[PDB]
Amino acid sequence: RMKQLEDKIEELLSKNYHLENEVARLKKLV
Amino acid sequence: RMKQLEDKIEELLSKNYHLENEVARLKKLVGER
Repeated sequence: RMKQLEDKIEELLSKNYHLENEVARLKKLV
Repeated sequence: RMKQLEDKIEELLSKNYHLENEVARLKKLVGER
């Protein structure tokens, strides 16, 4: 379960980075 | 250690939702989706 939590942290971190990229992409449009 | 990992998930998930909310607002402004 330790490994599952670790994988989810890595997964969420990647998702957050994507969303941060998206914010930047969307800002640039503006 | 479980507690630490779980706290990290709850932290990142909250950050995720705040970013999603912002992306949603910006998409509307620029008239994306």
